[PDB]
Amino acid sequence: KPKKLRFHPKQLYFSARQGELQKVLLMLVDGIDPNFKMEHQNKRSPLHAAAEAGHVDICHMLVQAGANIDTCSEDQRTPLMEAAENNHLEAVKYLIKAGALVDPKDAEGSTCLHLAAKKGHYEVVQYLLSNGQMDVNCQDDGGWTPMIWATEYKHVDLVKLLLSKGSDINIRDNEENICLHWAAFSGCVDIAEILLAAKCDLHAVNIHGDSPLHIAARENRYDCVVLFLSRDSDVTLKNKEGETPLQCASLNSQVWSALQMSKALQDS
Repeated sequence: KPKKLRFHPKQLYFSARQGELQKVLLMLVDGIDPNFKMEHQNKRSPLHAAAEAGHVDICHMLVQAGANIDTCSEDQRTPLMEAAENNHLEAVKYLIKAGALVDPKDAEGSTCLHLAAKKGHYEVVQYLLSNGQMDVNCQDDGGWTPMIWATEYKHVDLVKLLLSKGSDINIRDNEENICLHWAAFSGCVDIAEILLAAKCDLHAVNIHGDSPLHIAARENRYDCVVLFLSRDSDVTLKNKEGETPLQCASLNSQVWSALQMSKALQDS
């Protein structure tokens, strides 16, 4: 039973993280369980660290040793999600081609597609939609789609990629917002333009009665406000509290100056 060269269980996780291929090889040969879970470190397996860092050589060695490709951390994350969120395409490709499940959702109901969309990783999203049977309109616990996340973080070519692969411009979230309300929130005039060309309703309202113009004025997104005014968005429409988009704007601001002008000019 006594071994001259002894390893600590935690050493396999950190060596997978650092991409020390020869150290992982030696530990796996010494019969260290590749399916170990880090107790005081969000119950993650070394396959999570190897995937998070993008080490395809290490990832493969762990799977060949017998690691579970679909292991979950405390926050119900899979290594496929860790590689997708940290933009490691060849690790994403390795895990999908090994048999990693694309379908799992984390604690927030996010899939690897949501997590790569959120961060603007075009390359990963492109692979997940092409060499994957992944739902373009999957919704998380807020009822948000990968497009909504991509829109909010202003990832224009990513929104365009999802649009071209069947993303529905009319999906409603749990607060009754469509993607256009999030383009108005983020202040993305490029995305807001693309959605309007796709003949999106400029007067769609959420659970608060807010039109994209209410949201753009509140978030002080002048460029969006101007786009919506040029598309003849209603300056009079009152939300649920009874406020017009002008009543949502910041006092003595560029948005305020434009909205107070539009109101006086439409009067007659």
